[PDB]
Amino acid sequence: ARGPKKHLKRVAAPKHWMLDKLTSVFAPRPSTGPHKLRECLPLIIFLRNKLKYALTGDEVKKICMQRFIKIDGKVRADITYPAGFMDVISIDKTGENFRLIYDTKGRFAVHRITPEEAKYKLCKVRKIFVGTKGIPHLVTHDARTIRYPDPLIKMNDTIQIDLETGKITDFIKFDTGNLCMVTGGANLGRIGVITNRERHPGSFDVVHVKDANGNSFATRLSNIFVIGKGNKPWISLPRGKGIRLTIAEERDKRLAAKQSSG
Amino acid sequence: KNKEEAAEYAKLLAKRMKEAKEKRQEQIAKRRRLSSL
Amino acid sequence: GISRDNWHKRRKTGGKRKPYHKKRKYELGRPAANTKIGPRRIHTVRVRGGNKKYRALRLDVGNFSWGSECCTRKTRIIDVVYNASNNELVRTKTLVKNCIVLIDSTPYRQWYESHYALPLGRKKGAKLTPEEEEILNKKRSKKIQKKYDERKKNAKISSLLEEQFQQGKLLACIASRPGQCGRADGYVLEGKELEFYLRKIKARKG
Amino acid sequence: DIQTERAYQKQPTIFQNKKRVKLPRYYKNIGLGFKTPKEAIEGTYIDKKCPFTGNVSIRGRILSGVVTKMKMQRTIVIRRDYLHYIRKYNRFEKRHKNMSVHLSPCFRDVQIGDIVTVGECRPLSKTVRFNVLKVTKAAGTKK
Amino acid sequence: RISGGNDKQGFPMKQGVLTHGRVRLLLSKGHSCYRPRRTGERKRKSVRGCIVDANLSVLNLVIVKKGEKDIPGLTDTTVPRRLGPKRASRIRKLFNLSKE
RNA sequence: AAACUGCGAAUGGCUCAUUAAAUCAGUUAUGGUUCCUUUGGUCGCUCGACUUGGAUAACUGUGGUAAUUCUAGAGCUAAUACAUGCCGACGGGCGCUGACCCCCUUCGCGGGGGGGAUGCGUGCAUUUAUCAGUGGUGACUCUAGAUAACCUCGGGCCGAUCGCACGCCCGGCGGCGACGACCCAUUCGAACGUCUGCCCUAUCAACUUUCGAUGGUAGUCGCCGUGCCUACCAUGGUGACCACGGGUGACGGGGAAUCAGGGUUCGAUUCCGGAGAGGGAGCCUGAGAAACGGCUACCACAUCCAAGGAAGGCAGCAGGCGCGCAAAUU
Repeated sequence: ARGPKKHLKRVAAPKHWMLDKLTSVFAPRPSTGPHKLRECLPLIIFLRNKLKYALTGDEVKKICMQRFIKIDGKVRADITYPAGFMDVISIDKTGENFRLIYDTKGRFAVHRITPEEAKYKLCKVRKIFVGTKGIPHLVTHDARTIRYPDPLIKMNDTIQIDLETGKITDFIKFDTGNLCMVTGGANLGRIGVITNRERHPGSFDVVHVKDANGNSFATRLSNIFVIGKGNKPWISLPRGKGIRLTIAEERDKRLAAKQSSG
Repeated sequence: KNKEEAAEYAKLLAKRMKEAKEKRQEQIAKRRRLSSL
Repeated sequence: GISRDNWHKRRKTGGKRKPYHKKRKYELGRPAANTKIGPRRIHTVRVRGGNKKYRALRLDVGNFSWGSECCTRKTRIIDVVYNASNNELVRTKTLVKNCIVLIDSTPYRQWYESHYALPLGRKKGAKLTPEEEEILNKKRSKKIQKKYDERKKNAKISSLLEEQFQQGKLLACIASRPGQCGRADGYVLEGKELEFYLRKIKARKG
Repeated sequence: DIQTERAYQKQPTIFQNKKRVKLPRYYKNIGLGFKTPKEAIEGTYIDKKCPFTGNVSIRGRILSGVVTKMKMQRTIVIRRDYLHYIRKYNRFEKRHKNMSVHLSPCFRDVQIGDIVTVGECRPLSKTVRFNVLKVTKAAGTKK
Repeated sequence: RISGGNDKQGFPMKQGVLTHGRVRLLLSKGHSCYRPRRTGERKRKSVRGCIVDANLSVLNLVIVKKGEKDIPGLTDTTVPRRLGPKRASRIRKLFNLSKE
């Protein structure tokens, strides 16, 4: 191509959207925004595939242009707006609030949060910058340039912003024994305490993470997010709790739940 | 907003500088204990 | 047009390439500025990304820096003397980066004579008849004459610059790219640099 | 001794014409725990493409090889021998890729056969993308 | 004043092209004898010289200074300006108004 | 309605001609670059008009040519078009300057320490030189800081813009937006590089090199890195581990067919990446094109013609001819 691409093919769409094969040639190409193309979940796919409030993508145009949807504290009217990790979708006329947390499989799930929980969100910082007059700058994983932050906050720490004001309230520092949601790679959706940092000058630093059933696993430090100091998370967690039961144990629990229920 | 947030950071940077200056005294106090060891 | 392509030319091995695509845009050459010494003519060029780039074609002044005591002034460029790249870009007086140009001294001589209050240049025998900078050499207060005296104690300039300030023309090294930014900024040659470039101008002379 | 070009050779950072009444030398640690040599710091050479005393940063790949030619000036040809696995004939074949690599004149005593470590950087020339980081001397050759 | 007209093959005159015959020109946006279609389009139209000879269809003429007599076709007919000023400051200049 | 303005038209679609370390794949880099948009920052940080200027189109009206999505002359009239530009914050800080003046020691000169009229500058961006060593990396000639300046007349920013509901206050002051904008970050990318990997061929064994071959130095150009291109030096670079040249009924890959274990063959073809729009070439506009449902030539073929000229690009969807063993509805 001799400029930017404006279409996304249904087949070339990321697997974690769980778009079917047969409905359309094209997938909703996420608009440019805070989250990456292959790490986001467009508003349309949340609004008509996950929750099924719409039937078509013209229904999603009617929902969003009534201004009933409010992603992380501000009303958007774009059907292909990239809503990503830790974002809070507040559908206000229904009186509902959803956090985009990764399920134990790599998808984003329908995680309903309370109106009090929906007022703050947790943001991993990407870099520390010194602005034009000695002004310290954070940049979060969702492109928030927050200036005059606490000096103890360094890269790979998470900060708790209040949506309404956009100012930091608390922060977890990247230290051992802290909870870690894995937000990239094979372990996408795991939750466990950080047990080891392994430095690599030049190459990528890897981080071993012990789980709530002693299931230790590694991950590239790029693909890591700290969700609470020690063993207490600062968010509410979906069922499975990022523990990742095996396919043999999944089969066992699904079979036990079906036979016992009736 | 510029003046208030600059004044708010000035108070927070002063606090962190005084706690990191207490850590300067603490490292000099460790050096004082090893010199009196 | 005139291309900046890596594909038009042989490999390590000496094997010629068959070209797989026709000249791209971003693989671009624009004709050389070859900027001269004359009344300021600078042509703005649109470049990649809708950003601007100033082709100086004539340029007669420049913000040159006298790095010894860290002063810089807008000074007239009068002659190109030496170019290390091509010997024929001296006859055709083309300003490029790392040219050796004669510039005016009088902004630096003015600064020196106002800051140090000592007669610099000024061939021995003559006076200043307007009596302006003659009065700016004299008539200070108690403690500020002492400030000028403490400054005067360590105010020695090199005999090489003393000679060049006397003729009224310093040697300067162009540091900016007048083809690109449209400016002819640089620094004044001193110490080993000046001795080196005076030796190279002397060797080229005969 | 030095400065044999038509232009004046110097380090760009260090300023050498401060008013008076030995020139100071710019260097840096290259990173990756590779020690800056003595001859880089104490030496009088001036090389824009030295990874210790020049305008070049080592990033990405660190490789090695054997110095095979030293006839180019300020740059050498090394030779990387490896084994490619043809899976049909469940065996290896001996294959080589000789690459032109820049040789910083801080490495004053280098002979052909010496196992040199090289660091990926920005392209210094048409065919050079690698600076020499350290030289380990050949098997024996203490004399 | 001779404002210039059309060739006998219909090709327009062009202000300061400085021939009498038909000449082909690159015409970009901000030229006579051409309107663009795409932005920065620049077609090769053929125009007629500004020097005037018998080889023409029309000459567009503009009466600058009115003569002695009243011409029956033009001057006897009185037509007012179709529209009136819109911007307030042009109204202020026309009616010779104040700022108060 | 039209017309101006803005935006899009660089995606999508089609085809596989070219292309054999090229393309492409995994793998890294961008500390070597650009980036409309989106998202979040910034947007009284500079110390020096209660809203300015005059064109133009639709419109109206005279037309020309055989002819085109050809346009000309005349009468008007809009801006978030093109232009020009102030008030406010604003009262003063900070660097020099430096009149004047104060206090102490000395017989005094002298020594030594404070206030200070006036004038010159000062914000971010651009460009150069210097000095010191807030935050960050494995490492910057990084970020930030300070000094000195410079400021492209073909000219960086600091808002002469529009809409909703409108109120409180002895004319001032205010909510919710839309649009625009320097710069930073983010996103979508794109570009150029790293390591490794390709079919047949020796009836191709030496090739590359003063029309750059491999290096070095300094420039030019470029968005940046680099023989990319100059000038001057050096004589290098590649090769039996198959260079160089040639062929390909060769776009590459994910993949497909067969297949015990190995393999063999295919992959024009819906996804990814590349390339091209009859052949080469050149450029306009734009964030993005060397664009062809953009423009300018040449070569080829071909269409209207009142013979003066004008117009073209189905490897888009249909469809026609031709070609064929071989492929569908204007």
